Amino acid sequence: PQITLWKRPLVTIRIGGQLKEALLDTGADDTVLEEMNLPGKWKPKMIGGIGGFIKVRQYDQIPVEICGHKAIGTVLVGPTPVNIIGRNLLTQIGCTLNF
Amino acid sequence: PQITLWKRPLVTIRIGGQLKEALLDTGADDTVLEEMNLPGKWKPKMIGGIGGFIKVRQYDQIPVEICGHKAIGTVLVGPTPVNIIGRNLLTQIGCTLNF
Repeated sequence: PQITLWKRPLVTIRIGGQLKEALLDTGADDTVLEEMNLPGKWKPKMIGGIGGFIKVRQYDQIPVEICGHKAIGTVLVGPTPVNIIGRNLLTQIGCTLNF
Repeated sequence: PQITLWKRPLVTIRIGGQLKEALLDTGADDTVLEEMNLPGKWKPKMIGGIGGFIKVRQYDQIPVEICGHKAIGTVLVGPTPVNIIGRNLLTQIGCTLNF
């Protein structure tokens, strides 16, 4: 798709049987999803932004379906209001910024 | 141009006759830049991110050049990890996400 930025670029993602709304975010290095219980082992990691750092859990090789595209990678889970798909997955589905 | 996301999408902007680098962030609604003295009256503003709430200085109708495309709009100045160009000025320059 071509997505315009008049409004926040919310997209449908699917992780497991979970269907979810997610922000496609070029400004984020990592993908951080709201609190969910994924399988596998997890490292704690600190990530930051406007305001500070929050502690999240890091899970690897988690498959996420972004608009008909399968991406699999590191997903961080922690107390974010909004699901964030960052550059680690966006490169996987071929996403690009153009102007 | 078409910008790929293997690397952070860092760009050179020109604001107040000064060249700065800035992240193109589809995840942000607003443009917020490191502490700098711009001319204008400014209103105190409060915003929030992955970490939370903060105080910024808001400036209206600031001209910004982003890779030689010019935009004119609001710029918030405050303690951000990295200068970011948000959707308020990425729409002005006709930026899109594509995959």
